[PDB]
Amino acid sequence: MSLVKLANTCAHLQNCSKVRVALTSIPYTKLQLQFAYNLYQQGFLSSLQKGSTMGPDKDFVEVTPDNISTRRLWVGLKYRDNKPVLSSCKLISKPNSRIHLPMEDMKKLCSGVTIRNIKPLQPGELILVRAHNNIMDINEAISKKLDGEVLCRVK
Amino acid sequence: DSVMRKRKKKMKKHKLRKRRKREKAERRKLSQGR
Amino acid sequence: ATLNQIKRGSGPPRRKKISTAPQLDQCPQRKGVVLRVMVLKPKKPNSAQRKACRVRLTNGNVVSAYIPGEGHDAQEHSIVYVRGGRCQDLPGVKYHVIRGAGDLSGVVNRISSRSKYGAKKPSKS
Amino acid sequence: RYENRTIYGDIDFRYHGVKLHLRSAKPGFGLRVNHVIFEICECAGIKDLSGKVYKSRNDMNIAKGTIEAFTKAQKTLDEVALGRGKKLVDVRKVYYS
Amino acid sequence: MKIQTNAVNVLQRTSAYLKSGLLKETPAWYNVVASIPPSTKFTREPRFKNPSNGHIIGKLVDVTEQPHANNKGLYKTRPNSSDKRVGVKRLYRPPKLTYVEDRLRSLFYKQHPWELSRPKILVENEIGDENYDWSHMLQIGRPLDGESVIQRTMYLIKTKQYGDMVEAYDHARYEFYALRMQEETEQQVALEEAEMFGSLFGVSAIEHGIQKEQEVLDVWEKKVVEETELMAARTS
RNA sequence: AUGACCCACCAAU
RNA sequence: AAUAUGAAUUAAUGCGAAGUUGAAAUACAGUUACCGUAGGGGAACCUGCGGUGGGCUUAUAAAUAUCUUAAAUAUUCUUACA
RNA sequence: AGCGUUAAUCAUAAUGGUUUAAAGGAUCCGUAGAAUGAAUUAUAUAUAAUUUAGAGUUAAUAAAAUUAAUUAAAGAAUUAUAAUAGUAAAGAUGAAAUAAUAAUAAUAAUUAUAAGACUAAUAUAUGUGAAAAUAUUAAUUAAAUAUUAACUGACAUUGAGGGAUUAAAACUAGAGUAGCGAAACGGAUUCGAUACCCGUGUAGUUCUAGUAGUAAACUAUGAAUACAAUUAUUUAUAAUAUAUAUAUAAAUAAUAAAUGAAAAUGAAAGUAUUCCACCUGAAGAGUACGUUAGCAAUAAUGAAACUCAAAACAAUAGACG
RNA sequence: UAGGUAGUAGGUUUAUUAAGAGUUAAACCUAGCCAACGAUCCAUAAUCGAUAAUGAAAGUUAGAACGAUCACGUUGACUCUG
Repeated sequence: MSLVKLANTCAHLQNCSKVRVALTSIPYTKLQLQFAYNLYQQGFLSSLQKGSTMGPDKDFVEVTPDNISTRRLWVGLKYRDNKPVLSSCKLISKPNSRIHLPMEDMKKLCSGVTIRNIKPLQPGELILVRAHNNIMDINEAISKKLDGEVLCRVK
Repeated sequence: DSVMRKRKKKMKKHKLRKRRKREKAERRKLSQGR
Repeated sequence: ATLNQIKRGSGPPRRKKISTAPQLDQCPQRKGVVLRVMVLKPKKPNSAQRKACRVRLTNGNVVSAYIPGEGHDAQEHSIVYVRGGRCQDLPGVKYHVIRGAGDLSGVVNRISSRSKYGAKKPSKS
Repeated sequence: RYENRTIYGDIDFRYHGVKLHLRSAKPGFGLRVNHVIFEICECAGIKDLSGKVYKSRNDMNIAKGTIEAFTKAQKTLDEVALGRGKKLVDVRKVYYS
Repeated sequence: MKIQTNAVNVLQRTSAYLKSGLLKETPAWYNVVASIPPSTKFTREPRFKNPSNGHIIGKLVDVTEQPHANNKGLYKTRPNSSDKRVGVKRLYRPPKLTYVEDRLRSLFYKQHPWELSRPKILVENEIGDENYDWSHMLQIGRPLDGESVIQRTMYLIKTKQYGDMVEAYDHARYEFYALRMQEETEQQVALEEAEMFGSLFGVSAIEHGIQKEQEVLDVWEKKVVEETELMAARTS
């Protein structure tokens, strides 16, 4: 998958959160789906739906080779006390510099230790980790002891 | 600063005058068979 | 600076503190002989007759020095021990000398800061 | 404030030119920050912080900057929770040092 | 401006002062803005369907949802440029309230410009108590206007008493004319009769038409008294 | 206060 | 072959508490200034050419205005009312 | 039982930047890049196999634009030059001087030859070009548009070095040479005036083949991609039941947010990702020297010693013109 | 310091060697090999740690001292010994 795409998704979500947009669209790919699903499960998003370029789908539309170019993920942005719940979405691994951490170092990051210039996890922040072609929480990666590329630090 | 750039102008112009004097030394006995 | 550009080497300006008293070639006090001796005018806003010498050094590098204290024994051809330090006013003396070695003396009645100005506990009867 | 002594989480608010980078510290770590941040922290209550000011340490700007950080980039635990639709927890008391 | 914070956050602000000591007695209103919390979300919420033309805002024609070569005799299979130009702003963009009745309104007024000249009660009175049976081009309260003709053609196209919009409107167009024709006679009858029954009139339509006009002549006559003459001296 | 000096003007779109 | 040190003479530059001549720049700085280049000049500089604004957004009138119930009705109106 | 000071070392900020303060390459093409880069699935994190969103290619329909090179034309004037008739001044300037002005009959006039450069309005450089640049006309050649449709199947993002183009001046040949105008010389002004002003006016400005490769080559802003709130105008363009009010793009002008030392930037100087170039106090210095290239002027490359705690930018008052 | 390299680059076959290899010596092929991710050339320097110093950490410095490695005992070369 493409971290460049992920970088564009992370910047797009930050821009939409700053302008207080309720609903926005991101490219339909497996990476963006797993990324948005983790944000939804962690309560950063209000909704995650399939759609076209025009809007979220009302009824279930099958994804075919003919329609794949028009398909988007529609994501509901969450706001609480006139503030965005997704305030910052920054890449840790860049396209030019990928950061793979062992489980022990991911555990040290969760325990308040700085590793390879990655600041320790703070309360209410999320770090997404890529292990075995899946995206999950940094804590989830440690729980499965799955060493893999790091990804985004949501706050 | 334009004034600072102008000073270059005075300096390049001054060096141009030196170049004219150096030009006499150039193309002379020094740059031929030596 | 893109990483590739840093990987090549394009980073923080490393501050190597160039020596200010190089002629003491990487060594504390060096000794020398007072050639020319003169009094000089200090670049203003300061004005006072500055007392100094154009000492030569063992490393055979000529030096302009400054004589501290109020009273000196600068006799052309004396041998002294040159030290470090700027003369701020004298726009040239980048090396000072030690009032307390070689032929240089120790200011008289020098009552305080005697060490820097050369003097033994003025003893009394 | 977190546990009535330090900030909630490491911050990096950039006020004008001053780029403050304060980090919360373990209970005990005294007040270790720029003189100004110390007196603000002395009067605010923060008695366990640590940080540094980069581009432009504009004394006064540091002060406006610091109180701005405390109110802008220091979301309390409750907010993080109510908003995300979840409930974050405190583990240091669950150990009772 | 920029979504401000110190506007809908007064209770949070006062609460702090109330808990510390900056305040001693709570601002009376304190409770009210607690009972009725302030809407704080200022989200540019999205739209999904046009409130009027019933159109939908949010659909894409997946190609499979199509098979007839376009009029341009051609079976399109690959999605087209606009058909892939992320149109998210369109959802937020407020849709146009298009109404065919508005076209009929303009059409009637174009065909009958004197109706526009006719005074209309644009001022809307309690629109709530206005249920109007429109099988007839007349209603108690609502006066006669081309608007009535429009609301009338609706029955003929809703109930379907007639056929298409053009035919429907005309059926009522002649209905209107009659009411207007009878009114014209009624108008004259009042006078003629009243004229032939002890009636005196201080000023008529011809009278305002002359007095005001003659009044204007006062100004013009005096004006040319300076213009024409001033030029004689200006040229002599 | 440091702090003896300052020098140029020519005629219009 | 290379490096280093010397050389009559000669070049540039730096510093200096108060010498000389002119007044190039900053105001429309009294020829708009600079840029590239060329020529000329005691010296700042002057001049030719193209370029730039880091100067002209420094931008501020062709003057002319139309009636219908002037009211006992409009106006008054405080739960309306009815 | 050390304290100084000096001499070193470590720390004390890149958790930087480059429109305007050091600090974007003249421009683009494009090689390497141990540079980065679509999708889907399936293997053990690379293969294979699929996909069409990038990026391409070929039509067909729209609609026209000339941006290059070359060839062929047009035009107002200018000088000069006779012809002509006309008389005494002309012309220039703040005002005046002069020059080959004019009693050799001038200037003005009106005809008439010749020679050159240039190209008004339109005309907004809107635009068109990579950037240089670029609006007298046509001819040829070539590039450049939108939208569908067929295909291709990530084929790319842009790039060290290299190559290509590269204003004005300059240069080397050859022709040309009206006007302009370095230099020159003369007349002014002035205290002085090798200036501004004025008169002649040569190198040059033109072409042709070169050479050279620098400009405030500036939007003082490298290229690419994804994204973000409005309005008004261009305007492209589809559509409508063309002449309407609509949907798209594109540009231009005001802004929101955001960023910012501020000035202000405003779809970038915002949010992000990728790649290249470049900066690390001021002077000394883009100097010296070496080396390469050039017919040359020069161009690129590019130090150190010595000396300071200075030096630079945006916003503010105030004095000044 | 931008081109360097000719035993150089590799191949094959001999000499010697405890022994592979242009390692030498030898013989004969081929045309290489290295290089702007810095070759060749020049300059400087003994190297290092579970040693010492500095800092928050990355690091940064040192090399006296502890200890590890090297190299030399005035220079050069060679020879025996072993």
